[PDB]
Amino acid sequence: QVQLVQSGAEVKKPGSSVKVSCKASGNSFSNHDVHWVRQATGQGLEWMGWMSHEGDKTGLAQKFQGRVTITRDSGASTVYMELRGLTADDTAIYYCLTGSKHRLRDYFLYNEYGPNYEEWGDYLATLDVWGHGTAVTVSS
Amino acid sequence: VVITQSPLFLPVTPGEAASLSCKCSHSLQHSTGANYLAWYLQRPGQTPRLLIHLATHRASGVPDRFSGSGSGTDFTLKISRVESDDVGTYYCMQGLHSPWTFGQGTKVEIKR
Amino acid sequence: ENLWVTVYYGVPVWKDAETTLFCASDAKAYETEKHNVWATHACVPTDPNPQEIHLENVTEEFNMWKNNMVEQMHTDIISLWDQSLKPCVKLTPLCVTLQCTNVTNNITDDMRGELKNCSFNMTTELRDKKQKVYSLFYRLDVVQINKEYRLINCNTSAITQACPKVSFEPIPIHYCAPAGFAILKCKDKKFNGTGPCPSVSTVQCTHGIKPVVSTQLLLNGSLAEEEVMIRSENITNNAKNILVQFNTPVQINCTRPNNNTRKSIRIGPGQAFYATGDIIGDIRQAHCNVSKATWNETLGKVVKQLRKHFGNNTIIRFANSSGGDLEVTTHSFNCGGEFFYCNTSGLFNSTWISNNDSITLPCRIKQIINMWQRIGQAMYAPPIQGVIRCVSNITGLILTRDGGSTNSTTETFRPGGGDMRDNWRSELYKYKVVKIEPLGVAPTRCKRRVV
Amino acid sequence: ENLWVTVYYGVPVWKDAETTLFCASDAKAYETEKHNVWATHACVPTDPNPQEIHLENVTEEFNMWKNNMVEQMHTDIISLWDQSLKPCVKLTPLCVTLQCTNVTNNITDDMRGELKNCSFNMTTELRDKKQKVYSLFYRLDVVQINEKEYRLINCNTSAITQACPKVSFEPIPIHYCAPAGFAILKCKDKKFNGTGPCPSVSTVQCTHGIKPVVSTQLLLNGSLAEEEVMIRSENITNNAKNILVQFNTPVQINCTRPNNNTRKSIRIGPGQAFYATGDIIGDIRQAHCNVSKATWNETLGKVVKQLRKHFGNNTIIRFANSSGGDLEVTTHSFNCGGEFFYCNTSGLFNSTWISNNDSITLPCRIKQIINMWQRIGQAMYAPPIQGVIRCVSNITGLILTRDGGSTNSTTETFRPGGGDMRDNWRSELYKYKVVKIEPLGVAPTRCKRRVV
Amino acid sequence: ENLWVTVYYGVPVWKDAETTLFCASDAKAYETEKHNVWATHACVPTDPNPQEIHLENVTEEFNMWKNNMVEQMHTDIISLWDQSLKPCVKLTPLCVTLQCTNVTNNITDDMRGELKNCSFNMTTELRDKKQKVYSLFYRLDVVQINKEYRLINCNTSAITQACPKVSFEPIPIHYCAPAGFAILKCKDKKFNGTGPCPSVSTVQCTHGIKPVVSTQLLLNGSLAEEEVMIRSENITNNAKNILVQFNTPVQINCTRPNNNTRKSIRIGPGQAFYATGDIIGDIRQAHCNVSKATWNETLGKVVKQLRKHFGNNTIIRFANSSGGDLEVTTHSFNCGGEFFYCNTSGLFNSTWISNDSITLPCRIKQIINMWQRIGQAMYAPPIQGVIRCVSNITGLILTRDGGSTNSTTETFRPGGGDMRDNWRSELYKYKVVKIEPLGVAPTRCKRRVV
Amino acid sequence: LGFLGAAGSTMGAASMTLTVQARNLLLTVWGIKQLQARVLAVERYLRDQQLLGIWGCSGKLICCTNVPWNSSWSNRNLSEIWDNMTWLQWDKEISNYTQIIYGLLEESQNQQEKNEQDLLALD
Amino acid sequence: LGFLGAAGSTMGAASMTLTVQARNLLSLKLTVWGIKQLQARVLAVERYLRDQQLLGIWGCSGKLICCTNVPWNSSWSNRNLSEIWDNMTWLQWDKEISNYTQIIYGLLEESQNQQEKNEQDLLALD
Amino acid sequence: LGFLGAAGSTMGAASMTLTVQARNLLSLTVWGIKQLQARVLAVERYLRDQQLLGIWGCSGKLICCTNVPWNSSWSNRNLSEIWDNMTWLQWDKEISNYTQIIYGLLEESQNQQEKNEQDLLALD
Ligand SMILES: *[C@@H]1O[C@H](CO)[C@@H](O[C@@H]2O[C@H](CO)[C@@H](O)[C@H](O)[C@H]2NC(C)=O)[C@H](O)[C@H]1NC(C)=O
Ligand SMILES: *[C@@H]1O[C@H](CO)[C@@H](O)[C@H](O)[C@H]1NC(C)=O
Ligand SMILES: *[C@@H]1O[C@H](CO)[C@@H](O)[C@H](O)[C@H]1NC(C)=O
Ligand SMILES: *[C@@H]1O[C@H](CO)[C@@H](O)[C@H](O)[C@H]1NC(C)=O
Repeated sequence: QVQLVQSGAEVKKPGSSVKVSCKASGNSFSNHDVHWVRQATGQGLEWMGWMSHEGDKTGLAQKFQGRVTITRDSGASTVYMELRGLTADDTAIYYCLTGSKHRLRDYFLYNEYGPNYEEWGDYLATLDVWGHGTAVTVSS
Repeated sequence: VVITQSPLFLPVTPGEAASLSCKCSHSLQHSTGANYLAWYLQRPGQTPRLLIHLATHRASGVPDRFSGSGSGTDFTLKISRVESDDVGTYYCMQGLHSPWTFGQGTKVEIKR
Repeated sequence: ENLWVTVYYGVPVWKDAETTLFCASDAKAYETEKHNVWATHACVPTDPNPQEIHLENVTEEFNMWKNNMVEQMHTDIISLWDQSLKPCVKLTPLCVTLQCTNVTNNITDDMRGELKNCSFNMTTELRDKKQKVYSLFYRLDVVQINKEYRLINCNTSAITQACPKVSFEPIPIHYCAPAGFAILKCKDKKFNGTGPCPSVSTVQCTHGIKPVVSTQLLLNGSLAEEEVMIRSENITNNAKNILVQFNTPVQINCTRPNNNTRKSIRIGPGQAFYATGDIIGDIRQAHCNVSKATWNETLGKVVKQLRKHFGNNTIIRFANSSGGDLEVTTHSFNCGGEFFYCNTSGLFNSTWISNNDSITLPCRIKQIINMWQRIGQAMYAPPIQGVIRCVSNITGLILTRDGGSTNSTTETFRPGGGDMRDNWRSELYKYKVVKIEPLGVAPTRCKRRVV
Repeated sequence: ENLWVTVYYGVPVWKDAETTLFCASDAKAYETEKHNVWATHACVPTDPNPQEIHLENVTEEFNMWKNNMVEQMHTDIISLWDQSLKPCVKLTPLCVTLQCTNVTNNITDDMRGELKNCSFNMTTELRDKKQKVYSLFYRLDVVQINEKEYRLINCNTSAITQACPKVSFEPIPIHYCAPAGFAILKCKDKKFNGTGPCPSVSTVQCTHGIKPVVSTQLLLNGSLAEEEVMIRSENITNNAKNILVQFNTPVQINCTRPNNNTRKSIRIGPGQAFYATGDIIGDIRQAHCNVSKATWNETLGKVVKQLRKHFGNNTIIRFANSSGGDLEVTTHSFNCGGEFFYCNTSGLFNSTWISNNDSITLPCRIKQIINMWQRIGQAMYAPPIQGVIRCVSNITGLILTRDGGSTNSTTETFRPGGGDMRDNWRSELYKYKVVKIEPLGVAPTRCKRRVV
Repeated sequence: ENLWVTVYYGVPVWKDAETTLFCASDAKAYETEKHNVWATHACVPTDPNPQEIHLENVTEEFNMWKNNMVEQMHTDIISLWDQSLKPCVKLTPLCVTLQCTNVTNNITDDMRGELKNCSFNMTTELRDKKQKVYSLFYRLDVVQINKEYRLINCNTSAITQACPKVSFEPIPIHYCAPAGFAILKCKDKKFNGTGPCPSVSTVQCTHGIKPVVSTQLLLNGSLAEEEVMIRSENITNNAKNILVQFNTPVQINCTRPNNNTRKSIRIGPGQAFYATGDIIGDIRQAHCNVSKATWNETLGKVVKQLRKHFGNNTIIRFANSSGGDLEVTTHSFNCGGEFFYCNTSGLFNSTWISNDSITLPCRIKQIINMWQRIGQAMYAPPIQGVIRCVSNITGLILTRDGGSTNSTTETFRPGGGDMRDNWRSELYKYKVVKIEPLGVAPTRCKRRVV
Repeated sequence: LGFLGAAGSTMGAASMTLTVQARNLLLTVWGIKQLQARVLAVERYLRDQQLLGIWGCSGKLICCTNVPWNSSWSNRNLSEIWDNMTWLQWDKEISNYTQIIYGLLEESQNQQEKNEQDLLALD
Repeated sequence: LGFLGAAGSTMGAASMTLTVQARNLLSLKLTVWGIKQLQARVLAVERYLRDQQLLGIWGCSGKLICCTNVPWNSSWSNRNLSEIWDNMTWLQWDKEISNYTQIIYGLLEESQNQQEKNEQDLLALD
Repeated sequence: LGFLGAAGSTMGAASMTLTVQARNLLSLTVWGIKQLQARVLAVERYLRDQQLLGIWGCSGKLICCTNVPWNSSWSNRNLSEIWDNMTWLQWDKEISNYTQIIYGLLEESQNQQEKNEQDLLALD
């Protein structure tokens, strides 16, 4: 199994920015899709963000637009999340995990004298081994 | 697209077959006929685990007691001879249309 | 004393033969503007002075349906068509699907379902980007996929179109013989489909010819000299189409009441696409116009001529077309740069016996053209803005005689002859090409002088 | 005696030159059925009986390998092949990766590892729809992508097209005539060598029919040697030159495909129909060819007797297997039935000759995609043909290569080779040359022009 | 006693007409290599003795600005260029967007931002696979869509390049009149473009002429005989270009100071594509040097010739052009297989009143729309190494500004983007006629009565 | 005086229009056919001029050869031939013996008179 | 002598280089140069053929000089025969007689050729 | 009677088939291009021959005996032993090099001078 490392628990003031880290042994980020999932004690599960194993496609939950960003180091050995505009209600547990997807073509124009027009559709296959996670709490 | 799970929780008599239901607003069938649904059970105190993927076959290492069915919008997950190590929370995922979502969840618990 | 044969050169001789012909245009008057398909915008013009020379004391045998100038001109017209279409762009990509909804509001209650609003998710002129276009389509041009629809001709050869400045209207085209060949024509007022011509004449080159395309009624042809004329290879045989020509013009009017607009569409670099834009005003069906009393008198003369070769007491009937493909069911012409389809049964609903002032015809428009009987070619006409209005003459009819009609009574005819070779024979029925042998011999009192 | 040189016009004259050949066919007999590539859409019909004229007192040099009609008609047939394939359909979208498995059903043990069934991602006629297409393929046309998925051989190279199945590839006997002011000479020698004068000379205005047969080692259904087996080459000493052979008596060649092949039709785009091999009915049996053995050594005995004239009459003559190289000269090829065949002539020449029950078989290979000619800038795919094919064909010559390094004029061995079809056309047309006739002439005589 | 008109044959007659001429190259010198674009593979070799005779007491009227062989020639260059281009490959797949970066390798500060790293996903030998390969481009041939660029001419006619083995070097072309026609030339060295020529002579084939490709100054052809001379249809209308022909050459060097590297890619079967590779060494702007003394003294000669048709003691000025399309804006020419674009502004900063070298920058572009046509275009193949060019300047095409007052202070700017001037500057000696060998005249002929 | 005027006249009076008849003897698909037709006319005219030169009557519209012809081909007197029958109908009546006529004119007269001319030029 | 040597000569000296003038009276492969050469050869052969067929029509064929009998109207020119012959070149001579050419041709055929054909037909009537 | 039958005959015997040889002297596809080229080459060569005939005044005649004498250094055979036993192209290989001199002499020395004499005769 691939070992996953996340940053430690942090206490932060409301209305500020928070940075977190993640790491996978063997640089499995190249082969496994990056994801970032929050969960609060006593409530359901919500996915925040994801980054393809090639690092070519990213997406954010529409509730988190303008407050989060996607970053990784050279060689994608690590990944770093910046979280902005956090209040006391954003206090929850933040998880780093890998996953699997489907890269399949949707539409295509075969071109006789050039490359075909092509659009691809990324569809999740499964979510792979999770990290131990990180707990972030917001207080004065 | 919206998805529903039912029931929210259900008492269970050990050793008796039971079923769970997940519904969504649109058909899960792909233009190629593929279905994109995977059921996950989460033990309290640890992370969820895949039970059946894509509405056809159980995951590797899953005991035969699990069984899934349904097509299009409605789908069901039936477990035969439910026992004490089946108490937990069950989720149906979404894999056909972005964004990928999960059902509201069903809780299996031994009747008391 | 015994006669010897001597040599003559330059003597007149005509022989049956065949040779390729040339362009000859009306002084290239069209050169002031561009572009016409039939003249290539340029060929060799002609002087306005060809001199018809009557051939007194001369009779000549002619024959239609076997003279080949008609077929050579047919293949020349096909070559002109696909040559004028070769330099302009194709329309390969549009064989995509189509999501469609019916055209609503500001509509006539009778057009409901004729026009369809369909959209595309096609790419851009730039190969990595996708866009969305919409266009207006006739119902006849599209077929459902299984609402969604698909273009009717994408399971057959591809369709090509671009390049709209080119015109389709006719120009008078002449044909002058090659050196050593001449043209002969028959002078009589009335002439069968075959037989000797008591008085004949020869010309250097033919008069103006229109390559106009007609399906069921002859258009813009030269008028008959004295009376309605009937021709065919053999009247008895019922596999042969009958010829009809009119001594007096019958005028038709056709117009498209809808004010139409055209959009510019880009799919590939250096490739301009034009589709019909949103129609301004209320939708009204296009129609044509023909007088009532005139049509009565023409059909009366037609049945009177038909009485000649059949029993004078036979009952003549005309009727609704027999069905099949639209190219022979309906009447079609391209006037105004647009193809019109409509249904002459309203004009052939009649029956004659021994011894307000107009009629309307509901008429259709098709944007996809499988011209002639080819399966390997196709073309999509360019939408023309404004309202088109057509004036024209009708001079001939082409009919078929049904089977049965036992015991020599109750003869019926139905429209037919959907091969435009009949149109071109109905024009060229006057001209024949002959072979000149300047060589020859003859006896004489002359013997060659010694040394 | 003051003679004056005086003009004469119309005198026969021979002078070697080159002009463009004129096509010719006997009354366009090919029109009886359509369609043939070699007969093309049209050629000029000809009189069935051209007037042969044997010339008394006349001898003339005839030199092979210096002729230019040969390469002119070489260009003519390459152009005809290109023109025939021109209106047909390109096949590039067919060389995406292929998922294949070994065919083991109703197959003979020696036939394993030859027929393959593959599937791949190829779209439909419609723009946006894809279809799964499977067909039976041969290993000789497919290569592995990695060290499994597979790909055919020729998408390194120039694009691939399909032969239109509506026109046949069968050869047609072709006549040739000279342009105006020219004639074609026929050597009447029965034992004529390759170079030098021809003591009996005749002329024609048009030549006989020649089948445009394509073969690599064996002259197939051509002309016979009139008296005795014939050997020709530019220079016997130079081993780099090929060895022509012409047989006095022919023995037939029988070649069939015993397997009942089936065909399917696939759509690519608007007006694009593709043909591929379906499942085969019956036990898969390898293609073979049988020829009598007794006739075979009798003919080699004649060949060796002729050979010993040009060497020591007491050396040892042996034949062998092709030295190697590409398959087109390594094996024998022929088109019988409209499809190509690749047969092993290795055991054909297994014999040795010293001083002083009846038929043998040859296993054969089948190829669909063909690099026709030696060309590398074009490629084609042969359409599959259903049923069971059969070919009956004579043998009319051999084409040989002589080993180097021989010493003391003993122990000579030979091998087939030289896939240059120019050699085939030499071995066909080598009885004819093109010559220009000059009607002009000015010679002395006693005529003085009449005074003005 | 009365005369009788009688027919004569072989009569030399001249009369204005027009047909199509005969291609003629000097003894098929180009057959040694395959092959020049213009000479192709085949034409008639020239006569080794182009015999010339002076006409005995004959004068002829010549009308240049009315010749039609010039337009025939123009159409012929068009046909030859299209014929050369036709059996080559199409570059439509390159119209995909290119991402571009500003990379320099020891560049000069005046060269910054002209050469870009651009790359695209391209195609492979298989339609299934894609691969990213970079290339270097000039700033001229791209454009920002709104950095990422696209080829400047993808919103117009397609771009086509292949067949690098053709040679761009011009060769002189002779031209021979067909049977029954003749070519007439004027010997007078001071002759106008029009007007009668007192000293006329005839030739079978006009002298060889290079298809020189230039826009602002005439290059590397014939010289004026005894002084510089100037010609124009009418010295009044400003819409007409002003021809200038020099009697003494002006030597020119132009060079690109860097070797070039070329890499080849396979966009498809039989579709090998050549692109500009990385250039090593310091990046220096290409330019031209030319002696100053010859320039100003030849300009003095030109002013001396120009003052003839004005009332003298009139100020003469030349100046920087007014701008417009780049083809007429800059001096363009091809040498070493590469097209040039040069700013001749610094050559004319001087005025004229009564009574050792100069440098100038240039530019390089690879997508060229040939002549004024927009329906055709070509990509130039990179030429490996340092380009070294030597040439003579034999003339200049000029334009006169309108306005001013009192017929004084005349100003001039270069112009004339129509290469018809380039061809006529030498075609203006020659003219074609028809010969009718038949003729009649009175005489004492009475045919013997038989 | 127009072209083919003699068609209405007898074959006797057709002799006055021979020069008028001879006067008019002389990448787009239309251009292709134009080239083909022009050349075809050229080879036609050269064929006829070849035949005329072979008979030695070239350059003259009329030639008086010394060869008599079998009247079995047309047993009619020249008065009714010229004054009644058109030239076309004469050709129709004489259509089939043409090649025999060509052969006998080419051989029985021309080469023999050429050989005798050579013999006379010897003296 | 060189071609077109008679352009500088009078109508006197022009009569000796007529043969020199007449000497040059007529003299993938998809290249445009080859197409042009084919077209030019066709044009040249056509013009030549037209020339000699016209000469044959006039009946002075095979002659570089012919001696006809046609009359004419004296208003066409203005000089004596000797001054015509000596003081002028064929070029401006044609320029002088450049409008009467069609009338002259029409006369040359219709007034001489066909009438002498009629006369030789009358001769052949014997 | 067949084409080119005089090859097996001497010069004297070849004198009866001249017209037989002369009869067939001139009598989008690259194929059609080739026939166009063949036709134009044939006609241009035929017109070469005919313009030579016109220059020499021997046009329309198969034999044309001239007034041109020849220097005897070229051949060492006499008329009977030439004509009666030997072949036209053995003769032609003997003579094949002096053809340009025959061209120039037979043209200039006689044809133009004779034309001048015709003009002088017609002068009076
Ligand atoms: C648009 O008009 C078409 C007719 O032109 C309607 O097509 C009908 O569809 C129903 C349901 O499929 C069929 O049962 C009918 O037979 C169709 N009519 C015809 C004439 O084919 C279509 O329903 C209309 N759509 C809307 C939204 O009004
Ligand atoms: C052919 O030529 C070769 C070599 O010149 C000679 O050995 C041989 O005998 C010749 N054969 C004949 C039949 O002339
Ligand atoms: C064929 O060759 C000879 C016939 O002369 C015969 O002796 C020999 O055995 C045969 N070949 C073999 C391989 O047996
Ligand atoms: C060998 O003997 C044969 C007789 O069969 C003879 O023809 C040939 O010339 C001889 N060759 C040598 C080299 O002795």
